[PDB]
Amino acid sequence: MREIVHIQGGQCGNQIGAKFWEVISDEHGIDPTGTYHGDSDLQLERINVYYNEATGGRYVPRAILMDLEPGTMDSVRAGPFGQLFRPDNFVFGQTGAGNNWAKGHYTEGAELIDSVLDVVRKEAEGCDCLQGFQITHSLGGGTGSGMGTLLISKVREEYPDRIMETFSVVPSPKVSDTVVEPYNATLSVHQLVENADECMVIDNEALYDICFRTLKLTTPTYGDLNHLVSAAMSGVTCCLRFPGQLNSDLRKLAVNLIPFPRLHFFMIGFAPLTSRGSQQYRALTVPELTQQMFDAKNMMCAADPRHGRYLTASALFRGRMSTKEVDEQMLNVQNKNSSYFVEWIPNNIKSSICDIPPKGLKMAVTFVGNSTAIQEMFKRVAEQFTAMFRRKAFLHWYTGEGMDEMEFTEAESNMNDLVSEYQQYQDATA
Amino acid sequence: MREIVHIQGGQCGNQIGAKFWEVISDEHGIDPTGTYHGDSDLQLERINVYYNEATGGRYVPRAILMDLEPGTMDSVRAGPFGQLFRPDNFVFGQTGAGNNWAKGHYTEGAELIDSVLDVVRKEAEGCDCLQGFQITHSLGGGTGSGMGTLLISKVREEYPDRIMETFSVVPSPKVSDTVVEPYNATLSVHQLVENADECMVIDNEALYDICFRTLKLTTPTYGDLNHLVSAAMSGVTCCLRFPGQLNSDLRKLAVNLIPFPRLHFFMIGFAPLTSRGSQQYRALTVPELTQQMFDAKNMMCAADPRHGRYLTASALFRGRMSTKEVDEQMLNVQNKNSSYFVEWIPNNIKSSICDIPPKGLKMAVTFVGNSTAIQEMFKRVAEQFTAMFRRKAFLHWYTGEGMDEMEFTEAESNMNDLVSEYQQYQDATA
Amino acid sequence: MREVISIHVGQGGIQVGNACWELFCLEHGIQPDGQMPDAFNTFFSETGAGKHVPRAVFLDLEPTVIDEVRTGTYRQLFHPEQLISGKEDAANNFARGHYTIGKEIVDLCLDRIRKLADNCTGLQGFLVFNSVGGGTGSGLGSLLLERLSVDYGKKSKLGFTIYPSPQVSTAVVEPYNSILSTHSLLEHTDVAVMLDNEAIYDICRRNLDIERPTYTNLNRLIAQVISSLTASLRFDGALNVDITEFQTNLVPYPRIHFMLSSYAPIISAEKAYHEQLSVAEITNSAFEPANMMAKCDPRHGKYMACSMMYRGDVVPKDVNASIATIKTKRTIQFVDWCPTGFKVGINYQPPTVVPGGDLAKVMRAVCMISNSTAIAEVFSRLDHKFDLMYAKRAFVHWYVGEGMEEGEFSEAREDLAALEKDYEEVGIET
Amino acid sequence: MREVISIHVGQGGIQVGNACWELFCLEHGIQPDGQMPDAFNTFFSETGAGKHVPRAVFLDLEPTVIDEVRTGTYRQLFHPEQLISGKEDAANNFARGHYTIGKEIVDLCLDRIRKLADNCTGLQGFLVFNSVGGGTGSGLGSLLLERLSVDYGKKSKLGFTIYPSPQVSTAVVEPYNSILSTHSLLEHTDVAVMLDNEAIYDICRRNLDIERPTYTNLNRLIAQVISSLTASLRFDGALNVDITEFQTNLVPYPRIHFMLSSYAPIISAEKAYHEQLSVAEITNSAFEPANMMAKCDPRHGKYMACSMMYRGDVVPKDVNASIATIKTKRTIQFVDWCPTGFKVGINYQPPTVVPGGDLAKVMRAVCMISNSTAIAEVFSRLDHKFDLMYAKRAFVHWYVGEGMEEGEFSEAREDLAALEKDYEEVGIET
Ligand SMILES: Nc1nc2c(ncn2[C@@H]2O[C@H](COP(=O)(O)OP(=O)(O)OP(=O)(O)O)[C@@H](O)[C@H]2O)c(=O)[nH]1
Ligand SMILES: Nc1nc2c(ncn2[C@@H]2O[C@H](COP(=O)(O)OP(=O)(O)OP(=O)(O)O)[C@@H](O)[C@H]2O)c(=O)[nH]1
Ligand SMILES: Nc1nc2c(ncn2[C@@H]2O[C@H](COP(=O)(O)OP(=O)(O)O)[C@@H](O)[C@H]2O)c(=O)[nH]1
Ligand SMILES: Nc1nc2c(ncn2[C@@H]2O[C@H](COP(=O)(O)OP(=O)(O)O)[C@@H](O)[C@H]2O)c(=O)[nH]1
Ligand SMILES: [Mg+2]
Ligand SMILES: [Mg+2]
Repeated sequence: MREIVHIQGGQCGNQIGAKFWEVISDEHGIDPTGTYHGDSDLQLERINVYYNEATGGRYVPRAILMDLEPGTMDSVRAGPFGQLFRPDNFVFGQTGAGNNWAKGHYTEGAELIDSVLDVVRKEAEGCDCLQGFQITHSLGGGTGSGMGTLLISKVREEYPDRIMETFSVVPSPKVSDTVVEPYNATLSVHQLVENADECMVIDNEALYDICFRTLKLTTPTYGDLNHLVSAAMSGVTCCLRFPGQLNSDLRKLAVNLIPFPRLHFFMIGFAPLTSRGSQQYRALTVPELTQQMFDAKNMMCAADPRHGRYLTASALFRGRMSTKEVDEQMLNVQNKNSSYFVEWIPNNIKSSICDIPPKGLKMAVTFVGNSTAIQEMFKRVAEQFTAMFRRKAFLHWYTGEGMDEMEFTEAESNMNDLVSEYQQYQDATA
Repeated sequence: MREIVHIQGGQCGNQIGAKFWEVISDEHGIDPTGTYHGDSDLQLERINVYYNEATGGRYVPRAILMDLEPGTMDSVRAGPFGQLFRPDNFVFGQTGAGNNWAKGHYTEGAELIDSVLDVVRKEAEGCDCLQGFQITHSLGGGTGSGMGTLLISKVREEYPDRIMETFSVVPSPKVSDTVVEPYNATLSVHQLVENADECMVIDNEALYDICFRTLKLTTPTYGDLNHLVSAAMSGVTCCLRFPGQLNSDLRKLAVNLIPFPRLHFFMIGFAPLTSRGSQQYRALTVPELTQQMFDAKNMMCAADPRHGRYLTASALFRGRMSTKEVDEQMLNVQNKNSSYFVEWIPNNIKSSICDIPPKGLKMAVTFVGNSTAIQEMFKRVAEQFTAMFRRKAFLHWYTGEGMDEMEFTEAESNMNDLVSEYQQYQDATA
Repeated sequence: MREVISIHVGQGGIQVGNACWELFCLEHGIQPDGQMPDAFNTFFSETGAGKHVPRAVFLDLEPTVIDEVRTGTYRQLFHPEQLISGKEDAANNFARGHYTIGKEIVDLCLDRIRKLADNCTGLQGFLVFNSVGGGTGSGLGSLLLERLSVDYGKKSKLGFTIYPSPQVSTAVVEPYNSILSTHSLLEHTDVAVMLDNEAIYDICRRNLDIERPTYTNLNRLIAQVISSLTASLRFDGALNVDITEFQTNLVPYPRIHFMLSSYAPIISAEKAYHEQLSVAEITNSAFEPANMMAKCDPRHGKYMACSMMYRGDVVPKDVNASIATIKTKRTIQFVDWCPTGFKVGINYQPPTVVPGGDLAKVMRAVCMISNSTAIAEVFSRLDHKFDLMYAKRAFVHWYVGEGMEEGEFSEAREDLAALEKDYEEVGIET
Repeated sequence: MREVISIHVGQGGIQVGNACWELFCLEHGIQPDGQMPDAFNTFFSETGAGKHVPRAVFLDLEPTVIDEVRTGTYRQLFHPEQLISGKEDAANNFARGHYTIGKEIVDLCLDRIRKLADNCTGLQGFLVFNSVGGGTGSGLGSLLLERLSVDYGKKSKLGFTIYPSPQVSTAVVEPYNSILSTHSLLEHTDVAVMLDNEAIYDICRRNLDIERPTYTNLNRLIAQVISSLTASLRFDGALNVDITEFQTNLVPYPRIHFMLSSYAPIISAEKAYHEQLSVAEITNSAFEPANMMAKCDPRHGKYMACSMMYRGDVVPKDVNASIATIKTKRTIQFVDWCPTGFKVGINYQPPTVVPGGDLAKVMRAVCMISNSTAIAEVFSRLDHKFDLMYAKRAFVHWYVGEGMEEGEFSEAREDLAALEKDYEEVGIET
């Protein structure tokens, strides 16, 4: 019951999913052949959340994979746990977008999306009670940031009451791999605010910083960043698949973390994270988890959370632990940092406990906090956008496929209005 | 009891039968040597429907094969399961028709048909209780469309109370292999409406479209089209050979699907159909079967069923399933599509359940719907006929064998009258 | 039980008969001695033990070519007394071979034809080969056709005549006998195929890259066309075509039966394998005006009907997908009163290669027989050439003194005028 | 399902095509005979059984080079009839190869291009190679580009032109046809890469330590650059880049698409292994002005956008840590309206070594494609060279007498003046 379907688009989203599904399968004891080989009874009670049942007793994820080029899905199939995905759900084009948002949203993405919407509708109509959808995509690419966001609007138009999740990677100015990143980032943020019920920003720069400083491993690769993102993704829905002292589905988090409908851009972090050589030194206790949870360097975004004030915060503890300690520590982390918490909403931290810890760990915490410090990312994105747009650089590529500069002006104005009205509440006082 | 005999004519009909009998033999576990090697008891209880018994314990089909040239039957004998056919039933001429309807219906087909009628009479007089006849032939050829249709009238004149089936392939204008197709199509449709109790149109264009889009196989061949047609053919009489919750012979379908005696031209479709790579993704459920069953692209004809309104519909479910789900789904498919169902006849969908599924499949559905959208095929056939006839092109070939233009005029007028009076009920309101 | 008899008269006829009879013997595995070291029955007959005898007869009044045949490697193959030979040549005089010396030889040929026909049981029809621009060829062909049309009646006869080139000519008097022979075979032959030498010279030069061709290279291509036409009678195929199934598909009216052929692909082994030879590209090459086997421009006239044969591993869906592309093109337009004009045949046996020849071995080939309105140009230019010399009555004394009447020249002119008027009358839209 | 077609015209084009086609065959394991003793599909095509055929066509009017190709070890590889050859050379006259002898050859080349394109299903784009300072090369390249731009339209074409050196020159008239060809490809080619010989001579002398280089050593480096550019289409990588993803990242405006390349490391086996070849040092060497592949100074102008490809075991974090260092340096400054200008690609396959060549085997390499404002100097110096001789109308009679008009020289001068003004207008800060 109350299950969700997985939809991913683009190369970055496909690579994120290729590790997210591996993590989920390892958590539920599903072999790469789809056969259950788990140890505990609880591993099968709520498997309908992510997995479907077919004849022969094997399980198949309800994931939908889409891209405008076939290479990435032809590569993910040969990887581990690549056989679980149903071949029918693979939809792809023969041309690609070339990191051009217009091509992936107006000319090419519009004709292809009917086939993927057909299978999306097939998956949603069938399921017992829908909880919602979760979306993984990147804002630094053309086909992803175009087709995914248009699909968001199409899904929202047909299921207005369901919940919608988006895990979005925004292009940081530090590690830049594409010159046309500001254009399709700014165009995508315009559409994303209007339809997504929840959005979670993730930055490659913050992932590299975490890998270099906390884990202290010499050579980070995309596999480590994907693993961290996958652990963070799994931590959110853990209590929906396992029993606990205070169950809290996604809708309950939506109620408690979004004060106003347009303020739904969160930054997350996962604890504990320790190096291989120091994993024996540390002792896992609730104070040790909560001190690392609120650490500024532990956030999955380069945004500095002590440059603003938290509107609200959430924590999803895992493992068996006493609730009194959790509540007193949450109170203590809020009394010692009163300057960084907005004062006109008292008791702005939500907590939840799940009795099933991750495989290999005795305690774990997932942190989701809505803070005013996120304005800095939109500020720098808009700064680069307006630095590049004033000369109409690279504009002809977009304008040759039916798009105009008016949609750029409206997007810039709406993004600046969002930036302004997000900080409006930072200076608000009672 | 209540068995039927098989009669096929022409090259296309012979190739259809060469796969239909293979499918039937594989279903009943009969080896190509005529020896039973089946597993289940039910495989032998009603084998008298299609197979006769001879000394030595082997089984022989009661099929009659006729053509005006010996090549096709000399070729089908060397194929698999070709030895089952009794050599006595092979009747052929030494000249052929050359795709000329007049030669295959007036000059050559008239003299030969006595021998084939002798064996037809031998087969029908002997059998326990006759149910009827089923005919496979093509309307795009001369000898087939002539001799088969004249044989229809001869059989109807002697057995007016029995039921008669015809599976007719009409020449589509998209994939045209013969230039004189409109003439012998129009001449044949004139005679076919007067005598056939049921007619089922099949188009090569729709078969290619299905093979390319649903199965997604690279290189279709006549073997795949024949296999699809054979599965559809077998699905109709399944409950007459196996037990079920609601048995429904051919006469019961005749009662419930033909409102007026001249409206007996149906288009069919088979479900499920899935690609090799996606056969593991899909889960076989009644909603999944019924959503594909009413799909427009799944019809075995290029006629678009949402261009008209269904007069009535029928479904023959296979496998063990709950009847409540079937009835509620049939109601749901009729409430959500009220615009495409005629309103002066309520509850115009017939359902039947057979507990024996096809070999290798757990559930299957055969769909037979009488719709007003079939007018488009006769419209285009008559359009080509009147485009070619106004100049008297290729007319001398037909007029040199005792035929005249008056029979062409009467055929055109009767066909146009059929087209008009078939759509007369589309605009009828209560 | 299907047979065909080929008639070879004149030097060109015998030299193309030799070319086709190496190819048939090679294709059926028969050694030049006639001994094999059930498909042969179409062209050959079994003698009871050992050798096979061709169903062919060679005619000529001039003994040199027959004597060359009776001493080559094929001396043991042909029956000794079916190579009818005369003593005195007609010497390019039509009146000689129709009134003076051909009459005394025609009786032996008719006796041989009867002796060959009584052996066949399923005689499909006759084939005849004759170069038109010669005395004995045209005259004896006319006389034989006139005798056969009354001895047998409705049996089909096919004529592979070689008309003179527009400007290239070997004789100086060939228009006279060409016009007279066209008069004779206009009302006496069911099919006539155009074969002038200049177009085939251009084909060899452009594709085969031979700068010094001889007659053998031309005759090998003609033999390949004949083999492609008659393959469907002696090999298994998915879509068969018989000889009698032509006047119902390519001949709109009894007078109009002159059509021009084309073949594809034509390529040498040195550069054949570098390209894939898909069905689409070969069917495009076959319709190219420069690849017509007769020097006529199809862009100057409408099409009436196209009958085109495939052989090899071609799949019908690929054929349909290519017929659609041709219907799409704006440079090829069909006549108004013909909506569909294509007859398609598919065979499985790939074309056979002759050792030491020009063509390479390929798996796919296409041969088209197309009837078009543009053929009237050759008649007009031959008529213009005839009128120039008939104005002054030049070379007429060589014909009046051989028993022909003075008025016989005028009525051939009137029949050509009638044919040209008929071709104009048919091609106008309604 | 991704393909690309490479066009080689002129002596320099054919001699660099040979250089790239040893490298591709070596990199995919294909023997020179074409036989292997799924990544090949980008450059090759499967013939069904055995050999592979390159997707390349060789053009030249002068037969010596093609005859040398058709007798070397690679005689069996290329299809025999895609090595189009002429009889008479253009002899460094541009008007000859654009108006006199190139027109009669261009039709065969276009037919070959169509025959190769119909085979591909996912055609990414075209590659073309031509030395600019020659008659046939520049003229036929211009004519082919002009025909392709209208036959296909939006398909991407890439041009690897070799402009003359600042002072070193082999001809005396090459500025004229260089300017005319720049005129022709300015409005017809999507990407143009600079390749003058003097810079590569200096690279060989300084790094490879060869004091007597020949053309083969230059062509091997160019082939390595091509392989590095196209590696991402046929090998798995953590950060892929497609050809269509260029005009969205390197081309700010439709007129500005001339950029200059560089490669690193370039080192011999005698001293390669003594140093560690870290990613930081190779990415520093790639940006050194002395390692530009075209003799232009980047210190004299701003950068617009840098697209730079890695291959081997490079980790993204090390790439980011090196992009930061380059942004730090004060000697490299980017244009004001471009905050981020780097597009990064990472591939896993290390560069392959050719036996008997100059370069050694290394695990890391970097190839950069950089668009900079400093490129205007080559245009200015070519313009100055052109004006000196055009003042006195020298050598003009060799062009006017080959069908070209007198005024055609002036408008190329005006377009170069427009381009130089545009480059100055873009580089000024706001
Ligand atoms: N295609 C082709 N045409 C030929 C060949 N030999 C002769 N011809 C044509 O035949 C025409 C003349 O007729 P021939 O066949 O040579 O001689 P004939 O038909 O026996 O008539 P006579 O001159 O009386 O012997 C010439 O114009 C040639 O174009 C040949 O081998 N191949
Ligand atoms: N990099 C490089 N450049 C070459 C090579 N061969 C010739 N060139 C350049 O090409 C220029 C002249 O054009 P070519 O390619 O030699 O001759 P072409 O393009 O065939 O033109 P034609 O003279 O009419 O035959 C010279 O200035 C050379 O700099 C080569 O092998 N490598
Ligand atoms: N975490 C992670 N990020 C990736 C990976 N591959 C690419 N990216 C990021 O995705 C961005 C490029 O997105 P792109 O591939 O063009 O998206 P697309 O246009 O939808 O295919 C880069 O800035 C990378 O930082 C990966 O395997 N893991
Ligand atoms: N499904 C199927 N159709 C066929 C096959 N062979 C021929 N046809 C169809 O039959 C038509 C020609 O019919 P024809 O052979 O002339 O019938 P006949 O005159 O009775 O021999 C063509 O348009 C084909 O589409 C086959 O093996 N399977
Ligand atoms: Mg002769
Ligand atoms: Mg040259």
